[PDB]
Formats: sequence, structure tokens, C-alpha cells
Amino acid sequence: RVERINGLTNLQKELVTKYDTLPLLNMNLRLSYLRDHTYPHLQVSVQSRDRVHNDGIEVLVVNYKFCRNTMNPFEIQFKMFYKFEDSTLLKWEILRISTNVRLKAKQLLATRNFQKCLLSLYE
Amino acid sequence: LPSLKEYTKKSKELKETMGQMISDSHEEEIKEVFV
Amino acid sequence: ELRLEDNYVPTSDTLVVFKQLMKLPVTVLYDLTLSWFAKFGGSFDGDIYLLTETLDLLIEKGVRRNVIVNRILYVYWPDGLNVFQLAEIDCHLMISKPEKFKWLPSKALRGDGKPYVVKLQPAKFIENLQTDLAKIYHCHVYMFKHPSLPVLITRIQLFDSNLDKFQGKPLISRRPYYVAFPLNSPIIFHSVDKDIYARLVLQSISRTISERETIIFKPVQKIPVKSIHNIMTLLGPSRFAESMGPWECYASANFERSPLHDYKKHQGLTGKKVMVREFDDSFLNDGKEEPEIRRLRLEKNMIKFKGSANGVMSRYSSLVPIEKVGFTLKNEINSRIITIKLKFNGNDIFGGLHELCDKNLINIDKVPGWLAGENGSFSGTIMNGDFQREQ
Amino acid sequence: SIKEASEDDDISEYFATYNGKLVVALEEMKLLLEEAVKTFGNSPEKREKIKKILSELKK
Amino acid sequence: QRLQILDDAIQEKTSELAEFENMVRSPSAGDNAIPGLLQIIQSYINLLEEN
Amino acid sequence: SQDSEDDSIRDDSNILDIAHFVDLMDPYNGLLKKINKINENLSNELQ
Repeated sequence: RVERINGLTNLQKELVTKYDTLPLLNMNLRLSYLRDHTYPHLQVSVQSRDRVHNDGIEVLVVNYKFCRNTMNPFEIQFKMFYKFEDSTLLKWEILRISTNVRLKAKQLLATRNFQKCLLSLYE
Repeated sequence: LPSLKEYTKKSKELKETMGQMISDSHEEEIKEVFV
Repeated sequence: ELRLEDNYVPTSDTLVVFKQLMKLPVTVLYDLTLSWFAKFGGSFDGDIYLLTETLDLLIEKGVRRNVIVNRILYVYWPDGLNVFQLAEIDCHLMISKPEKFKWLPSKALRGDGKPYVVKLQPAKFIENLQTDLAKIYHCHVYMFKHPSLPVLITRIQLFDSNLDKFQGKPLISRRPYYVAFPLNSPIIFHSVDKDIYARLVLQSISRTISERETIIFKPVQKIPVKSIHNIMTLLGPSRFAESMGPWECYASANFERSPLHDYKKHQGLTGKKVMVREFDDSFLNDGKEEPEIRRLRLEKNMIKFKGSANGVMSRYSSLVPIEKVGFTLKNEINSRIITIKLKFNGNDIFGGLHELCDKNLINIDKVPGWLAGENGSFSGTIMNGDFQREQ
Repeated sequence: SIKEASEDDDISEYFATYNGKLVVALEEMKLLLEEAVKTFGNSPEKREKIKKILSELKK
Repeated sequence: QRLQILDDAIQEKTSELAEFENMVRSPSAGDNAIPGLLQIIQSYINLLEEN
Repeated sequence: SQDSEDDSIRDDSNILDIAHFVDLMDPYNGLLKKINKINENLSNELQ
């Protein structure tokens, strides 16, 4: 029996048809891992992934809400410009910073390589 | 290192200026009465 | 004074050198002749440009390599080849024919037990090695970098002492000992030799690498493997080390792309085509099965043994052929340790096992990880489901 | 931060004017709190104002 | 010479700190008015919270 | 001797004071901007 499995496949149905070493495609399970285990207490949110298909450039805006200190959590909002093929980050800019982390993030975000910025903010 | 004593006196002057600025600001007086 | 310089001539048999240069192509012979006459010179009289023009006339004459071999062994250097020549021709044979040499890996452990990532200053390392080995034997060492691989291969040649044997005044050579240094890796590849001279060379190498804290070489494998490219794929500082067999997909990263990429071509959206594997014992019970699901079970065996659906690219040939592996599987069936010793032999163990799995002789749903090519070229004991290698 | 938040930079003048702005800000906040106390003096409004002041001051 | 270049870097940093120190020295004596306003505001806020 | 501190060969009270002073007059969070936030909250609650 030939079966097609996608990102919305059941976990039991995936374990029925598992004979490779690739990671599990159950995307709810993948995001459950990503939310609960590697980065807990972080309410990420994406709200606009609009694109300029003439240039082949994707515009992404995400909100990172570091809610480990639930009384006064500090949140940030990025804007990324993809290349959507031959993936190059042409430009990224910081749309909004919460004022209670604004100075430390202002000193940190002045440098490039925003992956370090996100990891440093979470740490 | 002759410049260590220079930093000692410079940091003493800077700390004195910052301390008198903080005392003029009265942050500790308004902090306790706001909680 | 016991160190051997790059201008001494040893006693080498002319016929052995004659048959040794036969295997080299004409263009490396040309490059060697110009480099040798530019550095050391020869008995032939002429300008360097004049000799370049003479070899040019030889190469647009289309002459066979035999004539130029007789020339460079009979008029250019009739008395005998210098040690640098004898080392460089054999290193060029190593470059031309890498499959004719077998290597043995050895980790560079140090101090507490953390491996030492060996880094070489090549000229100073050669000078220090030659001065260290000069105290014991008549040593000449030659070092070069691979044109393709990121290694530093040395060649250590040791010379001994010498009815009435008339007179030779010789210095008889032995078989050279090769030690390959990868750029940044604790694993050290050396030639297969267990006599006292090989131990001396490895000992002097360990003493002359260190210079800060004492370093010991512990052998991580006792079965030699051919083809230096393969031993860099296995034990060298690459991604394919510690990800082999069914896990070569992680070492090649052909299944995931960057997070900055198109999300319409993601694996979870397009999906992949698989088959329901029967967990009930039905392999032993069972003809002209459908050619689409036959392709899927062939792909299943291909995935299990090479990691990729299309493989790392007849088609059974793995990324690294393995000659000898021996696994000692141990289980605990009701408080009894039950050992099974599986030994293997051939030109490519896991390719042959893949072919046997394709012929429905071995169940691909029950073939374990270590049999499938995981932690390849390592022979060890499987206790509690965990493979620990032998020593 | 002061340089990009002023646009008239004169950063030495930021501190005396900081003290003056603090004085006028406290007297203005005094005026607003007196107006809020005299205007309603209710139960829900006073509790909401106290909670807002405590939340904005402590955190 | 290593300590010389270390002391030169330290001296440059002290010059920067002294530049900042002249930049912040603002003479004032207005703390009494701020303290009185804070005391009055605290008393009125306590009176409002008491109701 | 043992209970003495006259040469600042290693001191970190100054960096603590620098951090406190910077946190005090921050143009974004600071002390004056907290007072302004209290002002806007009181204005929204009253008017």
C-alpha cells in the first residue's frame, strides 16, 4: 500500500510509514517541540507575510514577546526582506522595541547579524 | 601602570558628580512612596 | 650530522627505479625534470631554458615515456638519483594511484584525555622531526600537500648499516613510512607497519608535534582501509564522520534548506511518497509485484543503506567501500548473555548487504543500524542496543 | 541615545533641563492627582488610578 | 612595551571618561522643591487611597 | 593589612554607579518618562 504523508499527517500514521531517518513531518509536533522545549516562555507571532512577487522578495513582520518575566515582559518587532530563492537577507530593520529593554537592545541591535541579536535577547 | 591612579581620581570625580546628580534627582524618595 | 640532506645519493637499484617511473604519465615527468634541474641540476649540460626547450621538442615529438625515462636515468643522472628524487617520485605515485595504499588511523590524545587538534608549522615540523630522528637513524623526511584533499602527507625514509662481499659503500633504504596529517583533526593516518622502525617514527612524531604537553597516539582502528580520500571521509574532519549509513542525509543536508527559503517547496507542504511497512511477520511467508511499489521498496533499501533516496552519486557502491567489519551482538534473554559474532569480508560490505536486501534475502525492516552502515568501518560490540567500538 | 532623542543635541544642557523637567513633571503630576481626587473620589476610579500608578512606577 | 600599550589604551579611556565628566557636571540646588512636591504628592495620594 | 581599602587596584562600585546613573536618566524608560507615562495614564483615566 502506497501512502502520501504531508505536514498535517497523524503521528500514528507517520509511525506506520516510517522507514527513513528524516525528522518527523507532523508540523504540530514540530511546533510543539519548538515552543515548549527549545524556546519556552517566548510568544512569537507572525502577522504579515506579504510578498512583492515581481521582485521575488518576501516581506515578513514578526513579534517576539519574551514572556519569562510575566509581570513586565519586553517585546520586539522585526521586519525581514527575503530573497525567496538563492536566499539572501538583503535588509532587516527593527520596527518597534518595548521601552523597558530599549537601551540595551539599542546598543545591541546597532551591530548587524540579527541571529546573534535574537539569541542574545533570549539569553 | 601610572594611569591607574589617574583613573582612580577621575572615577572619584565622576562618581561624586553622579552622586550629587542622583541626590538632586530624589529617585529614592519618590520610589518608596510610589509602591 | 647523521641527518640526511637533500643532496646525498643512496644506492638504489636502477631496474627498480626504471619500472617505478614507468607508471608515471609524461606530464608529471616533464614537471619533475624541470623542477629537479632548476633546484639541484644534473649531469646533462645546458641552460634551464635550453633544457626546457629540449623537453618541449620531446613533447611535440610525441615520444614515448620509455625514452625519457632512459634519458633521465642514464644521461641526466647516471650516477644515481638523489633522496629528494626518490621521495618525490613515490609521492607522485601515491597521488596518481591512491587506491594502492592502506592507512591506519590514530587519535592524538593528550593529558587528561581530550583529543588534541594537531596543527603543523610544516618547515619547522620537518626540521624538528629530522633533528629528532637523526639521533637514532639516518633519516630523510619529505612533506607535501595533497592537490585535492586538505592533508599534509609526510614520507619518512630510514637507512640502515651494511664469502666476501667486495665493496659498495652503500646506505640501503627501507620501505618508507607515510604519516598523513589532516589540517585540523586529532585523527592521524599512518602507513601499515608494525616493526620497530614504524614505532620509532610514530614515537618521534608524537614527541616532536607536542612541544607544550605530552601527546600519545592511541590507535582507533586495527583494520587498514585503502584510498586516503575514503579514510578522510570516515575518520577525517568532515561531516560524514559520525554520520554514516542511514544517517548520511544529515551529513549531506539534502532534505532541509535554509529557513530563508521558499516555503512552497518545503517538505511538509509538498509531502513525500512512502509505503505502509508491515510490522507483522510476513517476510518469511513469501511474485511479479507492481513496478511502482517495487520501485518504492528499492528506494526503501536505498534509503536504509545509503541515507538518500537517490543515493550519494554501479548503484550499490557506497560512499566509502569497507573491506572488513566484525560485530559482536550481545543480548540478555532471561538473565543470560547471548553473544553473536558476525564477521564480514569483501570489497564493499554494506553494498553487498544492500544487494542481498534487494534480492529479498535480508529483511530491510529488521536490519539494524550497525548492519546498515551506521558507524562504518568500525567493528565493535553491541550491548544494550548501543555500539561501542573495539580498541 | 540622548543624541538621537534630542535632535538639538547640546548634551550638556540635557541635565539641567532634565532637573527642570523633573520638577515641572512632578508638580504637573501633583496637579493631575489633585484634580482626579477632587473630581470623582469614587471606589473603582480611585482603585484603578492607584493600580495604574503602582504598575507604571514599580515596573 | 606590552604594559606601555596597555597603559596608553587605559589613558585614552580615562580621557574619554574625563570628557564625559565635564559633559555632565551641571551645578544646581533645586532638590528641596522636588522633595517638597514629592512629599505633598505622596500625602495627597495617601489621602486619596485612604478613601 | 586585612581590613583596608585605599588603592582602587580592582573596584566595581563605579560600574554599578554608572549602570544606576544610566538607568536613572534613560531617554526611553528612565525616571522622567515613567512620570510622563503616569501623567498620560492619569489623563486617560480622568479625561
